Amino acid sequence: LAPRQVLDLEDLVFTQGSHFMANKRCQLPDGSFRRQRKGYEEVHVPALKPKPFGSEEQLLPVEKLPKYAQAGFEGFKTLNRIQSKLYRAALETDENLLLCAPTGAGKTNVALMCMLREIGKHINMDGTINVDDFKIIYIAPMRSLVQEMVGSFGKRLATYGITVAELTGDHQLCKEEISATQIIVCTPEKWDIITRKGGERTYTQLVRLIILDEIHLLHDDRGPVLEALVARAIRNIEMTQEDVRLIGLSATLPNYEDVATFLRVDPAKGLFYFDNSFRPVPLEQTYVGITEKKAIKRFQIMNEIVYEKIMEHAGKNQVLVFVHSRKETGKTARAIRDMCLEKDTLGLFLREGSASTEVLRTEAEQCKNLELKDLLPYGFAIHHAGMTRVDRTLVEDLFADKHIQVLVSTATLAWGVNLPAHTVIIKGTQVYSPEKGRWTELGALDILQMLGRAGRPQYDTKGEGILITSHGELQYYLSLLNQQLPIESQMVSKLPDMLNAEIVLGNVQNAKDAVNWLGYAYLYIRMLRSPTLYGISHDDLKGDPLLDQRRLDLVHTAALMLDKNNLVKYDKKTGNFQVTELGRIASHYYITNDTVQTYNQLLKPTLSEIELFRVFSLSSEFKNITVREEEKLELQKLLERVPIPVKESIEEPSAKINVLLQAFISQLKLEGFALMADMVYVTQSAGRLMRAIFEIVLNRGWAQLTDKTLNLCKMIDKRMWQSMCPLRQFRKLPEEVVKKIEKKNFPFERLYDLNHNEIGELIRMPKMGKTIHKYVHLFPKLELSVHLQPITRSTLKVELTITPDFQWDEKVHGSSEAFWILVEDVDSEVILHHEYFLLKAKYAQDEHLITFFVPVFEPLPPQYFIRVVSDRWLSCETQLPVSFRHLILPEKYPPPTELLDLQPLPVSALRNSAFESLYQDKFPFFNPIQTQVFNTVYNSDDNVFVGAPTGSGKTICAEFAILRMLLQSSEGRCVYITPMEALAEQVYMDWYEKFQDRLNKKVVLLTGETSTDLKLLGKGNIIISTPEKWDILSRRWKQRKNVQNINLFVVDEVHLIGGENGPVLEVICSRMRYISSQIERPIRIVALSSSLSNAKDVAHWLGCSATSTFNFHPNVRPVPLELHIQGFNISHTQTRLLSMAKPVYHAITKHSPKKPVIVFVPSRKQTRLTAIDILTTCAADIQRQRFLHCTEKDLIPYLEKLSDSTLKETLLNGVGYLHEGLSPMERRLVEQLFSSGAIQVVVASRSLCWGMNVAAHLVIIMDTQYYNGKIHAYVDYPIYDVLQMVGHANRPLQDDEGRCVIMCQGSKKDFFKKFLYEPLPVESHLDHCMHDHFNAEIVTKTIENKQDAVDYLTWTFLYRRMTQNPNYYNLQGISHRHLSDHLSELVEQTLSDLEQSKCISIEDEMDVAPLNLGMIAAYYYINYTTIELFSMSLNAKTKVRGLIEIISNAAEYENIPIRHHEDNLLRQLAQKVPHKLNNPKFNDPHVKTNLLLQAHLSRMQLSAELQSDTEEILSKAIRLIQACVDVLSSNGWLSPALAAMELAQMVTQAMWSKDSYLKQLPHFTSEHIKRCTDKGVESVFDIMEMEDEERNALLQLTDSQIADVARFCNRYPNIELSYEVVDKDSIRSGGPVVVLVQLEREEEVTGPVIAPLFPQKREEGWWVVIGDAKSNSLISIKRLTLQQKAKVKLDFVAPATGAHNYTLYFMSDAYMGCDQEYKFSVDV
Amino acid sequence: LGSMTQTFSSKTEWRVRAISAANLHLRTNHIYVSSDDIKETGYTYILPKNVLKKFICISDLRAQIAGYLYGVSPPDNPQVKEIRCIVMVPQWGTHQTVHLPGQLPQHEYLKEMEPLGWIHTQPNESPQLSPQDVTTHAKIMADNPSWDGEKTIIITCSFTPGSCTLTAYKLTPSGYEWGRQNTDKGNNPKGYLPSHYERVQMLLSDRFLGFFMVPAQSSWNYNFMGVRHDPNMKYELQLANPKEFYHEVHRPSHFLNFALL
Ligand SMILES: O=S(=O)(NC(=S)S)c1ccccc1
Repeated sequence: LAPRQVLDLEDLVFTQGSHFMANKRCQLPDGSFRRQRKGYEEVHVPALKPKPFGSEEQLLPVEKLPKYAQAGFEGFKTLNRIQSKLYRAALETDENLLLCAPTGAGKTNVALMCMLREIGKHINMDGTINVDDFKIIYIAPMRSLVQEMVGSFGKRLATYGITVAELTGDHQLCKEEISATQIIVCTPEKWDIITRKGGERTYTQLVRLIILDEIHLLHDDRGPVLEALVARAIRNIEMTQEDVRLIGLSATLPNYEDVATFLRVDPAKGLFYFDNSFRPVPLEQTYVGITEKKAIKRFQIMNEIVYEKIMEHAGKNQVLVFVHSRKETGKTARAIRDMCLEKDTLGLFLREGSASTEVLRTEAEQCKNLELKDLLPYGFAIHHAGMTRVDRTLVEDLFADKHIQVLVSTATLAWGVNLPAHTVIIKGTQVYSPEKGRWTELGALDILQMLGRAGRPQYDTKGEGILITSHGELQYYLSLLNQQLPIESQMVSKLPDMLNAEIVLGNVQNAKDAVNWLGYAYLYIRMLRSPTLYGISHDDLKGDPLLDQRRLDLVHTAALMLDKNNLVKYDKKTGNFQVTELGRIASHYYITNDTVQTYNQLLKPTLSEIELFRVFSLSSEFKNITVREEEKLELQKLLERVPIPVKESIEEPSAKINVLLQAFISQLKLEGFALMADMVYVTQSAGRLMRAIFEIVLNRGWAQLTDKTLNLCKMIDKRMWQSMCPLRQFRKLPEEVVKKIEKKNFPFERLYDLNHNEIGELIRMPKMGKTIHKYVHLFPKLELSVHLQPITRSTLKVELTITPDFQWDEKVHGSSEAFWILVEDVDSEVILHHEYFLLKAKYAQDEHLITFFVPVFEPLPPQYFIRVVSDRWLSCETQLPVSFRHLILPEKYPPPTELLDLQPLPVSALRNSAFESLYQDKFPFFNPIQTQVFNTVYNSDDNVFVGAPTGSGKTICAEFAILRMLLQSSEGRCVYITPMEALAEQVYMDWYEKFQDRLNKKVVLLTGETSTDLKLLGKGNIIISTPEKWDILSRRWKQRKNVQNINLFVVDEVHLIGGENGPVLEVICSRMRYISSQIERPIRIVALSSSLSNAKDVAHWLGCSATSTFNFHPNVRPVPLELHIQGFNISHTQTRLLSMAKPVYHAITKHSPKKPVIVFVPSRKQTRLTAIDILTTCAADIQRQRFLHCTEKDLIPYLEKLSDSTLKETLLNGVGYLHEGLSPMERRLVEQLFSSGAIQVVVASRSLCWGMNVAAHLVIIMDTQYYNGKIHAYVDYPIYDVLQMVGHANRPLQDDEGRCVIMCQGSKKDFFKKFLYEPLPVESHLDHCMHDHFNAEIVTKTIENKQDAVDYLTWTFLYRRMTQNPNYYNLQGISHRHLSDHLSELVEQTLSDLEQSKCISIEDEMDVAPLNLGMIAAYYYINYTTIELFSMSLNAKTKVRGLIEIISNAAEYENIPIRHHEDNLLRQLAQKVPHKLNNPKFNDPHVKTNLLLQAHLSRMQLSAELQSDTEEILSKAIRLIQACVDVLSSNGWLSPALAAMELAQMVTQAMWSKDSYLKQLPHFTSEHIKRCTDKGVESVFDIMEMEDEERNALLQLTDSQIADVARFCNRYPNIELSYEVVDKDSIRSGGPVVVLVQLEREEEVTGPVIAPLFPQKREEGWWVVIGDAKSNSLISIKRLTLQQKAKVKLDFVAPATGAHNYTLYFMSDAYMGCDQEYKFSVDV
Repeated sequence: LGSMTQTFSSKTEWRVRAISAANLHLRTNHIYVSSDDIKETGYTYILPKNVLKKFICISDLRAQIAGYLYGVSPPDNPQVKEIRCIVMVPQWGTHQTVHLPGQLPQHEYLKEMEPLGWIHTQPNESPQLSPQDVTTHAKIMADNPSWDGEKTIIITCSFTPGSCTLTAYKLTPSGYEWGRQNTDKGNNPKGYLPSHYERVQMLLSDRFLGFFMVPAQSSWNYNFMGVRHDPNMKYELQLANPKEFYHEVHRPSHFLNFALL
């Protein structure tokens, strides 16, 4: 490392561009010769020289090629010689390759071969191809080339079904085709910007083949881009261990060995070198080097030599001249034609009176070009950019028709299409490059391509190429075109910028990372091979043979450059790079560092449009732009009337650039050609630069500058100003009609609501007004209403309802439209919040609900403002004021209850033996909060509330009341409700081990199974349950005597009433108060929570006295709490995480050097990546293994059972990570290692903040945002998650302190502070979630009329908050009539939504009753909208697959998906599973649910996360299928109900209806059931029939396996069924009939249903169904369990005097193959 | 003279005035308010800083701009009057007087607040209230009786060097009569005398915040299109913030014309 030295990169740059001539001489081929003619020296090269064949070369017919790739090579048979040499390495090896072949020669066919190899990899059995699985990247140097590449690649590869396309325009939203495309052709810089932005879940992961065409561009000044890409790809391959193939194509140039080293191409296997001999046609070479130094004479001489050469080819095939500009094609064609007219030589091109001249005359009127009709008849033609594509194709067709005898073209033709000519002449090799501010020589690639266009496939025996240029540059153009031009790196010029690109990516984060990165660059290779050219002394090279010191010095210089410009914070000692927002913006908009420093210095919030134009003008991309004399007059004529003022004089090029931009926006044509070129440069570059200024000033919250910059972006794009009538933006509207509209000063606004004829009268052109109307309504516009939700006296939550008020036409609006939402302060200076809003076509009509938080203060600011501005559509702006005239602000938080300095309460205060015993085993004194509250819980019967930080010991407080209840009666029942099940299990373990093990009391954790839970509540003294498990039970409180006999109700984390699941908590808690009032026996209520600012509201809601409610403050936490909030301001999430990487290490070594540390990260991938980052920073800054505290070998036993080698290594170094995908044993082992202190740091996913049982001294929360795959957007951590994560910093019996660092975006800092230092207000969301509760209460008759519904709502927390914060619930007033009217509206709306959903029935618009759909809803605890969709979809239609689809699309499953493109893989196998239908909406929850379900039925092996998904889906599944059975029985037909029962049993045993029943037997392989079916025996109890010796002979199984099988054979239900008809012969048609069925279990075993593949435990169930299959009519259904024996009777109204069968009753709900049927018949 | 180099190259005046007005945000931190300290009237006016900073940021140094003032009295103190809103109306101005519509502002928000007068810019800090200002205030008083002479003021924001000095005036009855009778626009016209006005107390504050109301259809700067301004024109208002002086919406011609050639 130190000491280093700073280099002058400017001096190290060759400053020759691609014109660097590293060769010192130039040898010529034998036969060549040199002449001198008229002042120009002519060099002649014979070329020719095609070696017939080597040792043994035989061309390969396509028939010998692999079958899969033959069809792509349609229309050809014999590959060229190079192709036949490379067929092996291209289609039979996966090696990276570099092919140096002469230009032309079809070097792209080998790339096609490699592409076909990678295509054949992903071919599946169906004949189709896993198109979604792979992506190939093709890198062409010119967009001209890219378009033809896309076309031809699609044409040749359409047969395999690949969508071949290039990506264009803005990459922000055009990503649908990106997923759709399988081959992506693009320019190197577009790929660079893409990979720069990057991201996770990108398609860059699926990229397996990259093809770098025309790679000799490495010599060009664009070369460093190719270098950056290849270095990036190799480094990322190394990191991913996923090898990616690189295929390089170059010309016959030296230094090819170093280029192969660049591409990791093995010389023997991968390197294939061919010379110019393998050119398709011999290229007779003439090089003309002129010496005349007068410009006028040079022009005349160049025209003279061109004329001489064209006349030497007067009768020859064709002549193709190339010139620099578009007007110069016309000039040169006109010059040669006029020189032909001065002579009589013109007649030599024409074939006398030709039919071809007749064709050129035929298209004289058809060409519709001013130059073309003048020059086409004489055989002349031109090709340039400013030309119709049809006209260009017509010129190409006449040249292919051989009619056009002379063609003059810009290089765009040379790159674009396949247009060969016999003779090709390059008229000059100098061209104006607006970047350089000068005329520079031609890029070697352009020259190589043009002169490769000389000769033709078969029409010519030989081609001839003439190159006219200066005499000095002759040698260079010789050595390039005869293989003596070395290829060198130009990275030194661009090194700082490139480095920033990699720092922003995080790929580089220290100087040594950058030295590695540079090692993968072509610059390093070339420095190692030729140190002389790159300024490295030979003894200097001896000093460090690997060039470590030189690379490190280069990196140090670049880092110092970036730190100067404030892009990157660089630490000299460490060598560390910290990315900043400026550096990211520079990398992400292709801005160089000097430009960004300029922007940072100049840009102030008070800039005007004048100053903003100047700031753009001072961009370092325009540094070489100069004001020349030849143009100053025109520039002065413009600057005299520019709309945006220009302060400086016209001599300063700043003024030139400013004026040129203004002229581009005003759409002006300039006379000077240098002006046209410099405008092209300035404007094409201006887009990204202005977007960069936009993100700067926006993320800086400067409102005015943000507006101006966005509008300037829209103006640069749409080529108009604001004042212009925006209709011109359509591009389908005439210009003159818009002019006539502009003349009228009636605001376009004022023609919105106007009808067509009035519009026409206003324009004065009425007939077309309808069209205007259409294009008036196609103009985007939105409608915004605002719901203000006061959170606190300082914080407001805002719900914006965006409703589209335009018509969506895909021809105009595309797939999506984009808007920016900006909240602005009173004086429109400060952007309080901004947000990007994408209106997609899927919801182009529907409303859009956006909720955000804005601060406020007292006295109230008059208004805020909400502007919505279209990102691309101009003047499409809709602004909404937000007035606080009528804002009702909540009362201030009451002072918290004081924590008195009371004497610590010993355990002896319980005054009971076993109580004292346990709590002396654990401690000698009580927590001070426990101490303060002890008397009220232990020595009173009142309801009590406790509020204190998470980690204060609230559980012991509740245990006190449990103990007092047990003392008052040892048979009493307590119900403990906690909102999270993963916390319920912690409570269950601890409280079983306590109460049950030490007191012979009962502790039962409810399961959700109705009968299991009712038993557990009957037998239990302490019943732990989640809210929903208690809701479903307590609903039937009238029919449940156990629910009424409850004595104590404890509820933990009650603040979670303000969360997503809050409503069910609030509902059960109000249910307990209503029940305690009704039964007159008091049910005591104990509530534990975090500190609540409005704790008194909840206490009153629960009947807690003022003396019983205890609300504390986060300073009273037993363990003292140190909180630090660190703001990171990068808007880009991923880069923000990178910026937070190293400060995690810093916070560890500052706050918790030796004590344990827990880090919380937003996603599972971030767990492992942050662990690796911790270990890397630790290795670099001090020493690793500061985390390990147990000997590595003492942990190797525990370690070797783990699955992830990454996890075992990081654990070895002392850091473990927790994510959903870890198997339970792995998670248990990591948490065990953490509690043991063996591992110091644990990096854990956010989702585990409830599940984790461990704790640490320090808690480091990263980011506080997570990606949603559903919305495809980031969501904030709710405050409750944050509180729990912070509560993890509670180590009581080990640490004196508890420290937590929350790393958040700057904007959130305040909010977090505001709501983490002080108690938290909570409010009810029950007003939204209410329909299912109302329907259930209508079922259980708790609610009978609408007045009873309002009565019901009186008991809620909602009522308490509505009088305290009305605006939060959209109320306006605290009076009693306001409340009654609001409740009236709410009850009417909920009940009418119920009635229309058919769950209830409203009579006289007053009284309500429950229908059967509502009964099936409340019975099975199912959302009513599920029931509605079920009722509408089922009908009499019976499909097992359709049934799975109906169940999946139920509203309950709208959860779980994230990333998981492996569903695609499942989709492939879901193409195999019985149902592949519906369009493949991956990322849709219901799709994932039925996919996982159908995988489960086929006993398919999936991932672990997918298995958890499966578990939850399965539980809610069986309850839904029972609902479906009851629906199909209530009024449906017979076959669908029967199929639903079959689906229930199919789900239980993970069996398909076709599978053999023997698949239910444990330890039974598929070969085993094949053996049994070879016996033909398939009956499930046939195994029971065989003797155990005989069954043992057939099975060949292990005694434990046979024991499991025997338990199942015994548990398998075999029942005796008896059917009977009372009074059978004496029945009546009108009268009812009862059929009696008696069922008796023969075995009479007790236990659950044996289904290991089923998640929860389940009991036997059975169905009985009267109904004929001939008529598909179900008559009489009844379900029942068969414990012991039982009789059942089915009532059914008889038909009319007709014979009928006695049907197919018996059906199961679990075991498959137990289904019976008995038939009979009797008439009336 | 034989063959002498001759060509006129010049720019319009509004170019220079725009380049000048771009730096108006600077004068906002140095804003002084003049108090003779002998007024002792009783009626005290409190002007919030935000609306004044936006008023100054949008003005021009040469051409004058004006805004109407609406405000109420604080809860307990009738003697105090807190300017709480500035209404910008379509106007066109010269360096002496500002031409305003005959229609006074009318909106729902303004129904609860009192018309407290008007405020206008001034390029020179003349030590007396302009005769044009007296005439305009008296004519506005006579045509609309919503402006009581004792509760309406003329606030003058004078463009002092690198700053802006405020001073507030109220008309006296003789001033009302002379301003109703005056049809002369001279700088020292008939019957002008300093006893026609009196100095009232103005206060700058940042304790409370004020808001702007701008016309809903067109903006306020008709200066660049003085033709479209007729004193009998009628406007509707909205809750928004006023655009800068040289905003493109104020001068559409300067863009369209430059586009046509
Ligand atoms: O109830 S919230 O409005 N959450 C949703 S968006 S469901 C809320 C309020 C305060 C802190 C965290 C969360």
